[PDB]
Amino acid sequence: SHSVKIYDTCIGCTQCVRACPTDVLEMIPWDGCKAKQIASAPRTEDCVGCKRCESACPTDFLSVRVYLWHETTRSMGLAY
Amino acid sequence: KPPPIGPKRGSKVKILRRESYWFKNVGSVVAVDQDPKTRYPVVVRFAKVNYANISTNNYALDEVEEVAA
Amino acid sequence: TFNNLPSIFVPLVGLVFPAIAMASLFLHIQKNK
Amino acid sequence: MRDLKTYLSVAPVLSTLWFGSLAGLLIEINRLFPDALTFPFFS
Amino acid sequence: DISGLTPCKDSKQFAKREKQQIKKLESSLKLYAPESAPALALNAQIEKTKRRFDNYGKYGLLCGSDGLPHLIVNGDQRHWGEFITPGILFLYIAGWIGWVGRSYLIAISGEKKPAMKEIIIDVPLASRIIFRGFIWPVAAYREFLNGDLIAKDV
Amino acid sequence: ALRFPRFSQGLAQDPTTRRIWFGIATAHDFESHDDITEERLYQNIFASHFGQLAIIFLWTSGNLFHVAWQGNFETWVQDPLHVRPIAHAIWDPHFGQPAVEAFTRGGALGPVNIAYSGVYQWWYTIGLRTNEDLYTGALFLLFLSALSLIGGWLHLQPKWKPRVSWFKNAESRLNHHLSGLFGVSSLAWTGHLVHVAIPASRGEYVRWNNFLNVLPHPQGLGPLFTGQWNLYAQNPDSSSHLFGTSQGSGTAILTLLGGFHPQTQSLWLTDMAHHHLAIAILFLIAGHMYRTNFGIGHSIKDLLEAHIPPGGRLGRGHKGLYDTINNSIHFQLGLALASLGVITSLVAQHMYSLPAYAFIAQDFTTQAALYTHHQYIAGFIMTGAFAHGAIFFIRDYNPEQNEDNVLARMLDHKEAIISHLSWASLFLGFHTLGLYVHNDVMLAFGTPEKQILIEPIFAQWIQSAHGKTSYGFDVLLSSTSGPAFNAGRSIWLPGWLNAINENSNSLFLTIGPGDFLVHHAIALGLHTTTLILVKGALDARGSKLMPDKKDFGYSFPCDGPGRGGTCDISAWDAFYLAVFWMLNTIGWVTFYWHWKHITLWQGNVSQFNESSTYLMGWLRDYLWLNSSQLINGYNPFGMNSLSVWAWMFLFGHLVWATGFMFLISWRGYWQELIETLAWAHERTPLANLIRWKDKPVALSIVQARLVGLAHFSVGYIFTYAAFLIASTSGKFG
Amino acid sequence: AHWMPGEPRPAYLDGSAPGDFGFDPLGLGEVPANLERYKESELIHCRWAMLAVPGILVPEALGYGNWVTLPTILAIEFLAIAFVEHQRSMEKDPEKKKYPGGAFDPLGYSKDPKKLEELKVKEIKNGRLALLAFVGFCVQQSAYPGTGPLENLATHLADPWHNNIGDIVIPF
Amino acid sequence: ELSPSIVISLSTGLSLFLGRFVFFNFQRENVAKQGLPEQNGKTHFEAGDDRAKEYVSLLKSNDPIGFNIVDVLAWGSIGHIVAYYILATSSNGY
Ligand code: CLA
Ligand code: CLA
Ligand code: CLA
Ligand code: CLA
Ligand SMILES: CC1=C(/C=C/C(C)=C/C=C/C(C)=C/C=C/C=C(C)/C=C/C=C(C)/C=C/C2=C(C)CCCC2(C)C)C(C)(C)CCC1
Ligand SMILES: CC1=C(/C=C/C(C)=C/C=C/C(C)=C\C=C\C=C(C)\C=C\C=C(C)\C=C\C2=C(C)CCCC2(C)C)C(C)(C)CCC1
Ligand code: SF4
Ligand code: SF4
Repeated sequence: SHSVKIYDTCIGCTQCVRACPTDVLEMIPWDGCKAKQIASAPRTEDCVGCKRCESACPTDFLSVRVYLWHETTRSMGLAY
Repeated sequence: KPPPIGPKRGSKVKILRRESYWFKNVGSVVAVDQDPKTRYPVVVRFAKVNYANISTNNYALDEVEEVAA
Repeated sequence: TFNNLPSIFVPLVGLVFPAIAMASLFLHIQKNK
Repeated sequence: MRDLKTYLSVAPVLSTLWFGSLAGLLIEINRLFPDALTFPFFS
Repeated sequence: DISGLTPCKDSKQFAKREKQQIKKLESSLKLYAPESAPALALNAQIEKTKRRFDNYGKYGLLCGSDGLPHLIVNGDQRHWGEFITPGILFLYIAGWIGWVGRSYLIAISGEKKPAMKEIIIDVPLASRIIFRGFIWPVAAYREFLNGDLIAKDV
Repeated sequence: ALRFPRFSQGLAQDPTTRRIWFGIATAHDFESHDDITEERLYQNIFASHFGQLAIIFLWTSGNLFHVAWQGNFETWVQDPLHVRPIAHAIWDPHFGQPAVEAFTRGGALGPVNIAYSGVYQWWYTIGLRTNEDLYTGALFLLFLSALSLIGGWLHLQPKWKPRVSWFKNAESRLNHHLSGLFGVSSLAWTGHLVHVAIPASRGEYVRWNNFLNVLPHPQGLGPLFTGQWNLYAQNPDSSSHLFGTSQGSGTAILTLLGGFHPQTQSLWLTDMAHHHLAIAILFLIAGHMYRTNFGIGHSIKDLLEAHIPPGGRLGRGHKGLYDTINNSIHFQLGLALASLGVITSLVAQHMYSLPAYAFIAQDFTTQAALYTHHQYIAGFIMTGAFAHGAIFFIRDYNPEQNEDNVLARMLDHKEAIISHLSWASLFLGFHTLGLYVHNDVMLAFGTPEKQILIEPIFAQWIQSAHGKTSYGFDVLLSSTSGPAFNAGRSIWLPGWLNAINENSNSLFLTIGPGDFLVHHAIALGLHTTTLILVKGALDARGSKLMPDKKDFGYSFPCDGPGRGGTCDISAWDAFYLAVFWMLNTIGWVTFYWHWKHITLWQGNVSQFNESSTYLMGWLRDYLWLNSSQLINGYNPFGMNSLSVWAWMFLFGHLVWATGFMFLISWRGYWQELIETLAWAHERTPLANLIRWKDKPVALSIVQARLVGLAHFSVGYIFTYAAFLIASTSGKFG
Repeated sequence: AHWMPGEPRPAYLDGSAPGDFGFDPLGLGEVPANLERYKESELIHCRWAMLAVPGILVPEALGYGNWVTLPTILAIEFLAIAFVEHQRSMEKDPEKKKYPGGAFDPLGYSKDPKKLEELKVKEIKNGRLALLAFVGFCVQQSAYPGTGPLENLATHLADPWHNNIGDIVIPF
Repeated sequence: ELSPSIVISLSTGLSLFLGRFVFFNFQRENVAKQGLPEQNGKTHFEAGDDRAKEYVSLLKSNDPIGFNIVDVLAWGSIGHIVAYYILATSSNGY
């Protein structure tokens, strides 16, 4: 559904995923920062698009980035 | 090199990154990650916050340029 | 008959052409291949 | 008091002081010099 | 006599506006005694109206067919009291406001937390600057020549 | 793509009901459709243009057919000033007998609708003096619609399928369109006016059976080939001409006597003939400009790469601009809608003043309906021009291929442009609202002599620069000694002067301080709509709040509550709020127009010149007063012909208020409400048997925005149409 | 060697060119190509004005014509002059576009380069003076409609402290 | 009367003389400098448009300068134009 992307400006503060209410994100090891971790987005099918991840990305503009795309029943957040 | 690679701690620096809030604005380098594998070591501290109420951001060495002052 | 043609065409158009159109378009919406 | 003057210098208190003084100025001008459409001095 | 407008000192409908407003204020004047506060205030407003109309007559205002003063902005020397002299009077004050504000923001710019000086207005600083905008048309001109008016990008 | 949207498998893979709306709304966004190319894009556009032409010819054929079948045109030709036009008859079975009795106008045996479109006047001015003429025209336009349809069908087939290298042929296309489509087209229109319309005005009917025999001029083509063109301007209908009969007629076909016909208060048909002829010469000459298969002509690419100013002010100039326009269909569309909106407003501004149709100046509802129509159309077309420029800056703008050029140097100082347009709008709104409010107060204090009344000296100077002696400037045409007056002293200026000085017609109206103030309101509206649109277009690629806006596209709801909040950040939302400000601006324009004109027609120009300088005059003397005969279209005791306009008035009020629902209320309250509704439907017995196929959802934010604007604009338009038509028809002055 | 001694001379004109006094306050001749085109056009304007001014005052001193049909004289003019002007346009050497020489330089004035430079200075000075004189003719005919230039010089020499430009430049 | 057959032939021969002799080198220079109407860096015919194909057959003139039929149409269109301009502006006494 939605296309979440994490760019290489991430500092690995784990706010993107601790804010994400649908388990879309997960921190993985990395070698590009002092924290040695970066966020990944495997479960984009569970992405609703609420952008709580990028409302918590403390960078110049953003490192995590949500692109609104094909909306399915779970990205639209329907219990019916 | 083990000696510093980037600007000095306190060197007021300009941002050449086009997507940042402080583009073509000066800053104040508070730290430079001397690890020669990180992509954006230059920790800058600006005076005025961005839209997310943040005054600091990591920048690269090529995305930064020190002023003549 | 020319005075009677609106009486044939207006009930034809404004009621049947919605029937035909909205029905066929609802079927085109609710379709699967 | 230093803090009372710090509060009197705050933006709304100083704004209402400034605009009360200004409004009294323009009011007394439009009472002493009412109904003014043209500047007749060196006209 | 320009733009097809007769002056108000020799207009008929302007005097008619005068007479009509005076009769309107006199109709509201035959309901009180001529020595009480309402009648005195009405007579004061009446004299105010009459002097108003006579002042608009004597300044050379141009009253159209509707009988109201039509201001001329084109730049006619007779009608610089309409726009150009009060326009300069405006721009002098407006640039005063802007210049004292700009010199204030530049004054607090070298502060540790400048924003608190925009909330808590440093009245001594501004008051020392509040008269510095009296000379704005020359100080701003020099800041433009010296390069201090407009900032540089870096 | 499996479900109804065959052109987007992202909406077909949407179990909700958003797919229906987005398959309607993106149906015509071909460059966003899935799995397509540039060939298919241009070819679908070409077939779509064929369909549009088919619809246009069909709609004109419907107009002609209904005016011929259900109209009174043969009666309108005889006594046009005192016989009412008829658009089409009405068969509404909900009608009551009072409404059947009230809507029977124009000498009809049944209910009818009065043609406030002026098609009667324009058909009568170009010949067409019988119902059979209109029937032949309608049948021929039906043939033309079928022709466009088969053309667009076959040009989609693989055998006749033009390649993108053919659509991009921006020089052959320009030469052909200029020369033929404008020059030859206006030349053929002259060949109608000279052979048909003028003879139909001069008397005799020249039709297909006898148009080869009838000489349009008693000396046929000798004067043209021998250069003695002045023999076509000998007897120019010397001021006693009755339109439609030989009394006081002449023999000329091409004149420059200027001014108006005295009977019709319209332009001379000979002037229109000579006009279309002259501009035909100009367009046929200009269409031989651009380089084609014959070795001569210009390459627009090198015309643009040559117009780079030395000095670097513009920088790289227009370099790389041919490639960024010809490849970009949105740039072509934006420039096209720019020009089209400007000339549409020109059509309005010149049809109200210089009416080119017989007996359209003296009828007063068509002259207002057309102006209002074309100006709202121009405002929409202009908003669309800018919106498509924004869509270009996102989709089709390649910053590397046009680096440092006029377009790139443009996007650099977008902040300067936006700030100075903001200044202009802020200045205008502040000052002019302040003046209107000062005058509102000065009237509210009984002191109208204290009002800020600025005489528009500059527009009055231009008026006196054209022959209006109502101000006494005596400059360049009101001064007899001016060389400009001496040059055209013997060509057009007698007619033009007895037209512009005649205070009954509507060209170069006597303007006053209210005209100044409402012109500045108009400037506020234009500068502000421009601000909104330009700012959206230049921040379409990005800004500081959302620099990667090009990646989200032109139309997207927001970017979330982060970074303070990003509601209505897309360039689509700039277009949105600009449509609001556009409707406001055109409302000011048309309110000004309708009040000035209804006061002129009624006779009391003093009403506007005294009451237009303070807003309570517009609220009282224009809206409250002219809405007297409208809202009484159906009282508790009876109705009249203006019942439909009152019902439409209230209908437009209703949708204009319903738009506030989709605008004020946003998505989340409605999603939760629909969740409750879905619970109730799935747990309500005898309706559990019925289950939806598309999962119901509240409307998307961008969608509901669009829907609110649709209701808002429909209500704006229908309300003002009702009010304008009913006020100018309740009295006709 | 300076139009206003004290002003900094720009970098692109410094005295080397024939007629260089550093008068480019608007910065028109910044780029070199426009500068070259400008000095070409300057020499041509100069030569036309210097052809014009003796064709004004000499008719006025004797003929008194005041320097004031179409479809034949216009055609012969265009035919005679467009040929020469395009043939001038067909040269590409710039110093030969300004100063062709050859079939245009008889009498051997261009035989010595130092006197050639001095005579180029003379041409450009007299030509700027003549351009000013023609603009004076035009504006003196605009202000005074029906008077001649030498007539205006007589008007000045009659009472110069009462008949001068001032009467038109200020309203009073 | 300006002899409408003499002024028109005169102006046409004049335009043709001004074309071939006076400035054809300038016109052909500008043609070769502006070049073909390229799209995306290539000619239309080189981009797939079979219908452009600049007609070398119509341009293959053996006039020693190369005055093709299209330049004859060009200088002669301008000629008849200036001719009828003179004739019309001379017809009326204005
Ligand atoms: C209950 C209210 C009501 C209703 C239902 C109608 C119904 C009608 N009136 Mg109206 N009328 C009413 C009240 C009403 N009237 C009142 C109170 C007055 C004032 C007294 C009038 C005054 C009036 C006049 C003056 C005229 C009518 C006419 C008509 C007829 C139009 C013909 C038609 O089929 O339109 C078809 C529908 C449209 C053209 C609407 C187009 C817009 C739609 C919504 C968009 C379509 C979407 C899409 C493109 C197509 C997809 C298919 C679609 C079916 C879903 C129709 C029978 C006309 C008539 O008799 O001519 C035949 C006419 O001239 N009426
Ligand atoms: C922006 C639009 C606008 C404009 C242009 C005006 C303009 C005016 N209004 Mg209107 N008005 C407006 C909006 C506007 N108003 C609105 C929105 C309202 C509703 C709030 C009103 C309500 C209103 C009322 C009710 C009245 C007016 C009046 C006036 C007049 C005021 C004259 C006056 O007393 O000034 C005189 C000058 C001053 C008060 C300023 C003095 C400045 C000080 C002294 C500093 C300058 C000296 C300084 C030291 C420099 C000197 C030079 C040297 C030292 C360097 C003037 C024509 C009055 C009038 O007479 O109407 C004709 C009046 O009765 N207005
Ligand atoms: C001379 C040859 C010629 C002619 C006549 C046309 C004609 C046309 N082409 Mg073009 N075309 C040509 C050659 C030609 N083409 C060539 C060689 C190419 C090669 C690439 C193309 C490529 C091309 C494309 C790619 C497209 C067209 C399109 C069109 C149509 C434009 C839409 C329309 O009707 O508005 C015509 C508008 C006007 C005539 C006038 C508009 C503006 C005037 C100035 C306004 C003021 C006057 C106003 C009309 C008065 C009204 C008063 C009253 C009567 C109402 C039109 C039929 C489009 C189309 O519809 O596809 C079929 C399209 O998409 N053409
Ligand atoms: C009556 C309604 C109204 C008004 C007044 C405005 C006013 C404005 N709009 Mg528009 N707007 C409106 C409706 C309105 N809008 C609607 C319905 C929409 C659709 C969403 C938009 C969409 C819109 C956009 C998208 C844009 C604007 C812009 C602007 C500004 C234009 C600059 C200008 O003229 O300002 C001059 C100032 C005014 C008109 C304000 C009038 C109030 C007076 C002057 C204040 C002083 C009174 C008093 C002393 C204050 C104290 C009050 C109280 C606390 C005691 C201005 C603030 C543009 C902008 O910001 O450009 C700068 C812009 O980009 N507006
Ligand atoms: C966004 C964008 C876009 C769009 C835009 C637009 C839409 C614009 C518009 C614009 C417009 C809409 C404009 C207009 C203009 C106008 C003008 C510029 C005018 C001018 C005028 C003149 C010059 C005049 C003259 C004259 C007169 C005065 C009268 C008489 C005659 C004469 C001629 C003399 C595009 C796509 C492009 C691109 C991208 C970006
Ligand atoms: C005479 C007149 C007129 C007209 C006028 C005009 C037309 C003008 C223009 C003008 C212009 C065209 C201008 C421009 C400008 C620009 C710029 C660019 C500027 C800038 C400035 C600045 C920057 C400043 C600043 C400041 C100051 C000084 C003040 C305060 C502070 C500040 C800092 C803000 C009329 C007739 C109507 C009326 C009467 C009067
Ligand atoms: S919030 Fe942004 S910076 Fe923090 S861990 Fe997530 S992606 Fe990295
Ligand atoms: S948009 Fe919401 S669901 Fe998607 S990744 Fe961000 S926080 Fe998680």
